[PDB]
Amino acid sequence: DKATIPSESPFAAAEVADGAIVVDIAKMKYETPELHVKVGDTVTWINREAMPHNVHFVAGVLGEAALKGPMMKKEQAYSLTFTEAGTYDYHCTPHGFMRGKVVVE
Ligand SMILES: [Cu+2]
Ligand code: NA
Ligand code: NA
Repeated sequence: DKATIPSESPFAAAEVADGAIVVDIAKMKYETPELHVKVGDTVTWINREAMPHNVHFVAGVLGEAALKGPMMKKEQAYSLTFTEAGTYDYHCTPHGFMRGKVVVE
């Protein structure tokens, strides 16, 4: 696999340390749609609105299987640690027009 999952379930935004790497989700967009990190970094999505969203990497991207994150309600967070260099696309399962990508170097 190319990523591990710190928490299978969504968790409180407030637990995210200031300075952590964060992709915000507001107004039906991933607010940082092309994110550059380094191998080993933890990326955290935080949902800033009431419409639930997730991040969804299709089969083959982060591993054999799809990685379909849990739906996040308002002020909930979800994280993935990227363990291998490359570029990984993802979208929001119910909102397929919402697309982003992580570039791991
Ligand atoms: Cu969504
Ligand atoms: Na995947
Ligand atoms: Na997580």
